[PDB]
Amino acid sequence: SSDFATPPGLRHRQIAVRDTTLHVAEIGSGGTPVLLLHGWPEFWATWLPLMNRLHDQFHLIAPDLRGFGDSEKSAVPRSDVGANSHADDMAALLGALGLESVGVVGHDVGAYAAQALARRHPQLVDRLLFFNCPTASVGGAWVHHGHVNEVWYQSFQQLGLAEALVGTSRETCALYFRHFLEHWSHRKDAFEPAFELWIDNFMKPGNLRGGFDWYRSQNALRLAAIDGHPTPSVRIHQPTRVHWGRHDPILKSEWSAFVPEHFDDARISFCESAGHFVHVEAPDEAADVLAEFFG
Amino acid sequence: SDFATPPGLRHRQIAVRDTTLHVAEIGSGGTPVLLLHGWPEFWATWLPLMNRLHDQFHLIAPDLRGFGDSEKSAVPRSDVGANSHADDMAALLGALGLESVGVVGHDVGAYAAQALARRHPQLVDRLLFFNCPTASVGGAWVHHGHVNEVWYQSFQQLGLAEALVGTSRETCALYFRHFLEHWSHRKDAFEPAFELWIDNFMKPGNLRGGFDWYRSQNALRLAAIDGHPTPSVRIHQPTRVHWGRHDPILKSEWSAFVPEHFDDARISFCESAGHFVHVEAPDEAADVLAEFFG
Repeated sequence: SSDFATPPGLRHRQIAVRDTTLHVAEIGSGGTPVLLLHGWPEFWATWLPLMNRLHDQFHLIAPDLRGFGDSEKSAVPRSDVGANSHADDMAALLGALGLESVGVVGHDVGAYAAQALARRHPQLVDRLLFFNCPTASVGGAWVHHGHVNEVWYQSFQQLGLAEALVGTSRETCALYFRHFLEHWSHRKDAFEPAFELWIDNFMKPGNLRGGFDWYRSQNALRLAAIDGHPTPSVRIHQPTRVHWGRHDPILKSEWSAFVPEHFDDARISFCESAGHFVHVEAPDEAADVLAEFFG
Repeated sequence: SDFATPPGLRHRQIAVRDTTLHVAEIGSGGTPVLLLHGWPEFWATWLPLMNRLHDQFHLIAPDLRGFGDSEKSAVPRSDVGANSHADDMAALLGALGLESVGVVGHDVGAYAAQALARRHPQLVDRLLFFNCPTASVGGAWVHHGHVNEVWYQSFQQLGLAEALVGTSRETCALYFRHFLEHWSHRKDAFEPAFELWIDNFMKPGNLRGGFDWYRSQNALRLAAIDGHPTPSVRIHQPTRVHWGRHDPILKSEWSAFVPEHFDDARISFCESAGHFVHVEAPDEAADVLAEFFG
């Protein structure tokens, strides 16, 4: 069956959390749960390929981050929904579900959120799996060695022009999101079975603005890091696995070299066949790395 | 308006190298001055200065290859850079029978004028720039917050840019209004020509043709950003630089890099202009041009 099929027994809740409402998908039961954190341009359904493979082995919890999927959006553009906000939202969600500790899977935005959860609410996090693991140490590597050509969207998406132009029609929305799903993948047809599900998601009122809010919230921090003034922080102590997509064109696999600087106990490996979306492009291998690390 | 048709304005399609250029001309004798537009422009960006200078100079205002009413290629290209524009202008000066000319440029036109001054120095008597980007800008393209200004240079290289901006007249208007307002200090300076500007960028090929510049210049830009530009010989011709003080994309502080690249440069600033000195402050721009070339 499809990597994007939905097994019976998937459950959806709207959970009141902090001063917002989050959509949370859950499947499975028994054992320490695994909290899966999506990126941009994604939502909880990014986890369907791994949920199809693992739901009989783990209780999987896949929220829409604030401002994504079917979670609540703010009426107006915001600059205060950064990694610490998402972390605090995840700590409150675990508290709403009666859970004292979980495994945490992160990539992209979800990797920033997972790092901030591990520092700010260390007791809630048993261990960490990252499918890419950007750190404060990246710095000038965001804009040097050709990388300036990959980062244009981070600035563009802070403009009024971005919501106006990308939001013109379903067709403009499809052109924009197809570019990221194709160019950021090594396996370019990886998202084809759920492509129209992604476009339906980014046509939902607020989902352009809510995702672009991440880029507004990170802008000051990214600019400081680019100019060699990174945000100081303590190493993450929890056992960590990094399984980086070797062909990731936006979060370069070479940035794995910065992981030991920020983690006491990180094991680093590469998915040789994936770009940015290891959990969609190489789900069998991704499921095996998850099952092994969380065993 | 500053965009009225000046007396003496003539239009030709001229065969140069492997292409055909639209060339607007005023006069045939006295001091010739070649005007080189930028992105997102075409020959008509020169109408304000032509309306002030039509009795004083032989003005030559081409559409560069892939702009305005000049020929476009059918598919996206990356070989239409500064050197290609310079060699086209060298061949256009031969077709008009002009042994040597003053040259005016900004933005794309500035890079093309530099490349013409270097590659065919016998054809260039003197140079006026309304902004004068050099390989020395280097890391200043992306440091100190400047990365937020240059997103368009990378976006415009993707097939996505042509498909999205080209969706409709409304998407085209929205995109080009962003640049004309955000890059300007005098925010209304293009309003009289706005409908004609959108007509231009709705012409088949004019999105792709202008976007080819960004594909063609990317390798040089990436080398400059990492502090490894190709060294070049200094430009020996007398040079005038009149840079818009408020230019948010080509920072006026980058005037600091001019003396490294030019033997003889007179550098001043237009206090009331952003990126488009020749449109936002045309009385002042025409006075600087007339004094330098007169």
